[PDB]
Amino acid sequence: TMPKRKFVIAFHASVNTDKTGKNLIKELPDLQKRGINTLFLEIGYNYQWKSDPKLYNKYVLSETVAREIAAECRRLSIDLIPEINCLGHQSWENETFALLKAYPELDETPGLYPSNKDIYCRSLCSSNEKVYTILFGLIDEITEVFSVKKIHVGLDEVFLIGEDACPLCRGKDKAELFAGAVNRLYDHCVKKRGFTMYMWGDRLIDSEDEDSGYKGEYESSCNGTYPAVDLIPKDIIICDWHYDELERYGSIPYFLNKGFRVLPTSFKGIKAVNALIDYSLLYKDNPAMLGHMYTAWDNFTNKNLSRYKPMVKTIDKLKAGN
Ligand code: NA
Ligand code: NA
Ligand SMILES: [Zn+2]
Ligand SMILES: [Zn+2]
Repeated sequence: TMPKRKFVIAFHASVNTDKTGKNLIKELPDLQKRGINTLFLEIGYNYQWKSDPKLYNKYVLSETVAREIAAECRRLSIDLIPEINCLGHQSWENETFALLKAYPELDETPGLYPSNKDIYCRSLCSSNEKVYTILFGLIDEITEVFSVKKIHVGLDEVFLIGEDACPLCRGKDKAELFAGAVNRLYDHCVKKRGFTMYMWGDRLIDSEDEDSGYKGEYESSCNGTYPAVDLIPKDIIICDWHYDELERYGSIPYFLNKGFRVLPTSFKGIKAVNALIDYSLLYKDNPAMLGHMYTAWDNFTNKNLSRYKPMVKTIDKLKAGN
């Protein structure tokens, strides 16, 4: 009653240095043997950029190691997708990342939140043309370094958008601002470059919807971007994170019924990971439910990723297919 198919069986890992890149390379054969066929590689700004040399840092991932990662993924038939957050997560704790350190004027809230106090993290201004000039150059560079035609543009961790402090965005509708950013990125990545574009679904969900929302452990933040879900192209692939153990994960049919392809993503805990996989397999006959993406909760080095117990104990459910 439906053609047999092979799921996306993905692992998310971050690389920010040559060392963490080499650690990952050592684990790739064992990941493939487990059944992983896809790697989402979070780079952010942690690459030795040539396109905008002001963002270069001598301690982050090199070109040489980056190309090695890509060559090992090609050899093993692992589909490699680099991830750069193109609007959110522009800082962490009291550290501001390379783009806003070099260009403070591209911040959505210039002059506010010293040391990022009272906010989770900073956002770029979604109306500033220079933001897109820089970002398109980084997307072009990182896809060429990894020799790929896929890109994950992030877009979670956007907590500041349409802020009173912003002279371009103040007063403006938050859903239109966010859809505008997505559509600018789509026009470059998909229309011009021909890539497949992925993003996180966080900002597309009504956090106050009892079925699809109430995800985070805190009712904090604003919930004004979600109507953008109806304003963006439906060939963008939505990675949909969960961390709880539930019998139903309502954001999955939410996105499927809005016409998107969805990649449910888990985190910590065998029981929670298994619960999300089992729920998603209720949709196994829907080709838009692409598979699963694992994340290794407390792993900052990439050592031993192929032995991550929630993956080891559940991946055979996905190797079985639909
Ligand atoms: Na990184
Ligand atoms: Na390459
Ligand atoms: Zn963040
Ligand atoms: Zn702005």
